Amino acid sequence: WESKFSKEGLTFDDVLLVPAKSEVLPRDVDLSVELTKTLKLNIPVISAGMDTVTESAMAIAMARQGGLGIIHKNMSIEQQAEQVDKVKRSEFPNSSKDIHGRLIVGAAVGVTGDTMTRVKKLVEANVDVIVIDTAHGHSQGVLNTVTKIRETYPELNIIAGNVATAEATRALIEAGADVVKVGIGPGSICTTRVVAGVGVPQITAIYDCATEARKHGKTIIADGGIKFSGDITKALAAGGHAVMLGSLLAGTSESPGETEIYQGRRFKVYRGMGSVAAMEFVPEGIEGRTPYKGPVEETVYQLVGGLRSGMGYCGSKDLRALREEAQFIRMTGAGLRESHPHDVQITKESPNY
Amino acid sequence: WESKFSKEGLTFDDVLLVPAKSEVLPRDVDLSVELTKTLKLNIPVISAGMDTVTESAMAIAMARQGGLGIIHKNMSIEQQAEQVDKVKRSEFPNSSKDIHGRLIVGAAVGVTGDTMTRVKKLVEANVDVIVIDTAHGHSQGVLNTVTKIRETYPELNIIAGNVATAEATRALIEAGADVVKVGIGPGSICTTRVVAGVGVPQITAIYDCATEARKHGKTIIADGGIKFSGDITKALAAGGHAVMLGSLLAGTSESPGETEIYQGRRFKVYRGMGSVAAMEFVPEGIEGRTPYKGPVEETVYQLVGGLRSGMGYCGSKDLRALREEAQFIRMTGAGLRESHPHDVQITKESPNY
Amino acid sequence: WESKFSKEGLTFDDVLLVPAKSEVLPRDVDLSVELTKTLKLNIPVISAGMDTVTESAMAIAMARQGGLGIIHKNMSIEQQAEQVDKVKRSEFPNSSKDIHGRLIVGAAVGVTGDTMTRVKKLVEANVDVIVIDTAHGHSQGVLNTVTKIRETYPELNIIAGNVATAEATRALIEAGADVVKVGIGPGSICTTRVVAGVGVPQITAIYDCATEARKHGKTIIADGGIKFSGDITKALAAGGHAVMLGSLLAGTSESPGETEIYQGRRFKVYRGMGSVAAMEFVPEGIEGRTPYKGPVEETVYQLVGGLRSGMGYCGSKDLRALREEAQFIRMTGAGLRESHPHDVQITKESPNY
Amino acid sequence: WESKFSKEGLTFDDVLLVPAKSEVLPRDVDLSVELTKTLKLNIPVISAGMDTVTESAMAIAMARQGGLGIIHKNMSIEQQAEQVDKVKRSEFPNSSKDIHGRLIVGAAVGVTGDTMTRVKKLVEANVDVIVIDTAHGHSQGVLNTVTKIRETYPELNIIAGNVATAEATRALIEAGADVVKVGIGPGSICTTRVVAGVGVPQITAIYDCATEARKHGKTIIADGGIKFSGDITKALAAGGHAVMLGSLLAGTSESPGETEIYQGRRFKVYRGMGSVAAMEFVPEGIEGRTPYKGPVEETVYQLVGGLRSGMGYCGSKDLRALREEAQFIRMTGAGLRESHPHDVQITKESPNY
Repeated sequence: WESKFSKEGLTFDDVLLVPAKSEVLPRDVDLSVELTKTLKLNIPVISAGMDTVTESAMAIAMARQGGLGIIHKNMSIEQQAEQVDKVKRSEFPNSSKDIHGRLIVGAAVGVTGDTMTRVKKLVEANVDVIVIDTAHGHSQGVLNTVTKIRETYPELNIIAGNVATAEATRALIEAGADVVKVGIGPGSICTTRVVAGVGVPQITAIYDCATEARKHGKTIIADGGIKFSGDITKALAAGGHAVMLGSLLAGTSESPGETEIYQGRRFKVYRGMGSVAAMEFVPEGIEGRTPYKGPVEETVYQLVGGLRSGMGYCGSKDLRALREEAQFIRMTGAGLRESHPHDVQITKESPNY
Repeated sequence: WESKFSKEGLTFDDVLLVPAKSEVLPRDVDLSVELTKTLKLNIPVISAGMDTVTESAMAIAMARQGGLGIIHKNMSIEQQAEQVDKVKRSEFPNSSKDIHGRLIVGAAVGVTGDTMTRVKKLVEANVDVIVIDTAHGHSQGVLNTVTKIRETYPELNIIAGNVATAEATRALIEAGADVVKVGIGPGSICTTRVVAGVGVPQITAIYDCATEARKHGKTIIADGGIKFSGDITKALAAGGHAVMLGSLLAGTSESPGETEIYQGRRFKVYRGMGSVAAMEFVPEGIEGRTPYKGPVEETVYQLVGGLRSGMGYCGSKDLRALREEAQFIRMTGAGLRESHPHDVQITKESPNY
Repeated sequence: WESKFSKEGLTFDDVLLVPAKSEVLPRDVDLSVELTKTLKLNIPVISAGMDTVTESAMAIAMARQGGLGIIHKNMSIEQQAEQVDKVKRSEFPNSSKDIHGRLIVGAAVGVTGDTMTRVKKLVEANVDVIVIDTAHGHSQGVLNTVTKIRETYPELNIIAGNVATAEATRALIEAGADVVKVGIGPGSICTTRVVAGVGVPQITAIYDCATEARKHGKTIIADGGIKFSGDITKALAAGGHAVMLGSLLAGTSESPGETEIYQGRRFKVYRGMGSVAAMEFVPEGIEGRTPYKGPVEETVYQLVGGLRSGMGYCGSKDLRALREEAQFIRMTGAGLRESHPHDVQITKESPNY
Repeated sequence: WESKFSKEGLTFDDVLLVPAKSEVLPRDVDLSVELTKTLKLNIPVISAGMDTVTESAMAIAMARQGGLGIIHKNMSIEQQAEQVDKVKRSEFPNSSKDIHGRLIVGAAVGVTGDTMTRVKKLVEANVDVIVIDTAHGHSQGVLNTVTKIRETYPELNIIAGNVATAEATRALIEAGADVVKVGIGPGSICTTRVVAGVGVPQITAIYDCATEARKHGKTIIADGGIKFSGDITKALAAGGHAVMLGSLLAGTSESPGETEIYQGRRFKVYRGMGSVAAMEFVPEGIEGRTPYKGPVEETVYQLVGGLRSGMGYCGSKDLRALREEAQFIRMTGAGLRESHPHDVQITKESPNY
């Protein structure tokens, strides 16, 4: 009862990274990360397991750039296994590949009667990682599913989430998860925080969960709330090993969403998997759209470029240095307004702003 | 003189609930609450004693859903007794009923020369609870009226308010109140905070008053400031036993307000009982309108659904667990902006957002 | 060097007054205040010494209501003496009058070669109080003028300002001031804070200066930043004995400003005495207008009504109880947004909001 | 890992300067500053080394007013040497001049293969100061260039930057810099903070770097984020010896930018040297424009006037008193809203607001 209000949470717009001594240019920093010893990325960027972000074209484009795509689960078992199989069979100097030289891929599952059959067919399609993808990962049903998957497939890479506390992170890892996916409500189209009243500001969520994961030698995926390339530097410096992106990739050519025309501008639909449209209720997502942006490679190049620039300012030669050594400073809303362009009429913006 | 500035107050938008381990699904949590041992709700939701929110149709619809309606006092004694009598005589598996199987109902009274005659006629109409409904419950006139009612009717359920401090809560309970109604200025159409300069941010008000009420074994109604279903989770986790709603129910079919057409959209009027229109001055309310929303059952279903979702995230199997165990985290305005949808063009919203 | 950033300042919108036990109704509270033993108000409200707020009509209307008008100094010595003489000769149960039954009045002077001649003619016109009215009261020139006036006129009431610190308050009182006028930059049309970079948030300014003034048995006028009736409750609870108003009275019939028509609405001009227009530079005011509001009595009645309501909520039977006993609570921007009307379409406002 | 979030940063809009006892009128304060013993300004204002702010006309106008212009480096070595030579040969009672009675001037260089040849030609053109002008001054490449310049030219004035920490300030001074230029991301058209995630709110940056520079007997230039004359008082009171301005001077006659017409108003272009347009990428600037403002002397006169007014309020007889003695108070967003004009319709603004 007395402790009810002591905790304080920060998100991306509350903080800046403090520059430090640099000896490594942005172009020479190392962006590789091992989520597990058999799940290695050359850039710390994952496309979300959402029906408006990732099917095989997005998963192929992401692995060719050294990242990872998660095939969404809003499709039949047989359809999802075929999508994984198309990525595995695809035929890019930064490409992330398995021991057989095939592009890496992941696939989402839920906690339903079907889960173990879905996992079996995805493993037979040589998926590199399963994502146990739920609204509330800190739940007995989720812990039971992690355990049953880990028992059936002792070497299978498992990402489980979503969570936002040290205690939940601990519980998923004790059940057998390799990677904990962090974020409760920060998503661009998510309304969890408003309709349920629940969540943790994302920089605090990442930091608290990464602090726990490090005790177990496991890794974090920072899922949600990222709006700019600098938010990637921030998410990783807070402890994340890799980021997961939805809205920043939903407008790209390889995303599966419907196109919409409005005021002569092309958009693609972007919607929550908690929206009335995706689950088909008391919804925890809404439906929106984001401008058409062209090939995902051009968006990734700008996002990775901002990350490399941030690492050069922090003097981080690699992502371990960024996670372990980078320092934040807290800012007010006046700090935030100074950090964006201000007091000038803007005519032309940039790919990255 | 020195203590003048130390206290700090929080409201709904300052805080989020921290998720915890869940073993009970949203659909299986228990939403029942005893405001007194003879005043039991199956959902913790009360319609306000306002002439734009509650007469008998609203009171009937609320009790059929397991909640409670307070008949407003802007009508004759004989009119208010007839309204109570229509609810009692009304003829819904979650319905909240008295020992004779009749829907529960409440009725508001003020502190005037008439009060004891109004109370007598409402008791003869078998009202389940009286609400002593005043702007400043921490006043000698209010304490004297609580005492005279409690002396005349030793078993009558009494709600008294409004207050926002432990000391006021203590005083109303010492006079004989069963339930303390909390809120000074958070109402959608209230201007108390601006025209008088007075109030307490509502989450702090609820917490401080619930901390005192628990010492006396009494209950709190969180009255005002609720805009979304998640604010209900927050109000109850702060210590409230039940919420009281005005603006969220004023647009519903069963509300008594006038309809208004504007830009081809139907609204209903919503006004303070401190507005120049309702009292008929130096007013402490203004007049407004809110969109027509259809049957109150559909609004209650979405509000209760968000509460159940929040309880599943908090791992609360019932409202006692939510009040006693749920933890908050404080957020900045940047936290709040992350918690709402952001950085996407919204086309379609949801019943609950 | 190390102390440069420790101090924190609050203004009106940072705080609310905490309700307390009331035994005295708003209508029965006492609003009288002695600024000095020979300068007594029946309501704690002073019209500003500005060429868009106070000449004799405003000074007469204010004293008839129990307040005070300060005749501005943007006119000849002989003109200002005649204005004082018209108020003194004017011929209202709350009227504030001198020992000869004549309405009280004040008049502004600056620190120039002319000051002592201006003061002589105002005293010969039986002015009740001189206001030494400067941008920076904590200046050697101002202290020398206070001393020369106090030496020449041992019984003359002297208001001196403006200041915002305990040290400045101490210095003006040591020179011979009876009343210290507090406010550096909070004025509606003031730009001191932006063009000079200087100021103190007004609730902190009032509190710090009142804390010092009490040590000397002297009084404070809270000058500037008041937008609503509740800000008057706040200013006095922070330590002010009386408030000084500019923009809230500039639209009233008795103000001297020019009228302007815009979008079929009548306005009156309101401008700083630090604006290029009033001084005739590097200006510290701009020029604006405020809607025509009718007779000053109707505005004062609403402002005083909000003050009385706040005092009833605080349980303050008189202004000494409000200054000495009332407690504040700090709120965020979310607190402020809850305190105003919110989440309803407003059709009709009130005289006081 | 544990220290990641403790630091807090402030910028201009977070703070106000506390008025103090004044004996020196604004018109009589001393505005001179020695950046080095051979680099003396009569006003503490420097025009930025940007291709939309400073070539020879701006450098001449700034030195005639007692300030300094930095010739930008987006031009050939031979072009930049000619610009310096035009200022040196130019033929104003506050003019800042070298020992030979010639207007002072500076010139920017980068860290490239060409740098030492550029510096040689600028020194042969009798430049008064070199600015080693980089995005991240806390970098080995920058430290090596400072050392090579200082070794080749033992008496040459060197400004080096940009930085935002004590450690970076220390490193540049140990390499041989005389003056450290402070600012990482506060620029009107800068996007460093958003695309890289990095920076320090500018008042904190100035204070931390000035605290270190004082230990070495060196000076700070506060570069970026200044929007109003009062922000100059603030920057210098935080520890800066002089300010550097870009957007506030880009609209003036002497700036080199292109003119643009929009809605019958004349503008000049203002763009980052990190924008795609200026470097010719992953850009850290965007492109904008600012209204045409007339001769730079009229803008400087208003900026210097606001500084003098702030110094009179602080009781600072000279800039050393302002840097060493002036105190700040922290304000909320409500403080900031009170500090600007508010609650009045503005018709006419002022040159300085």
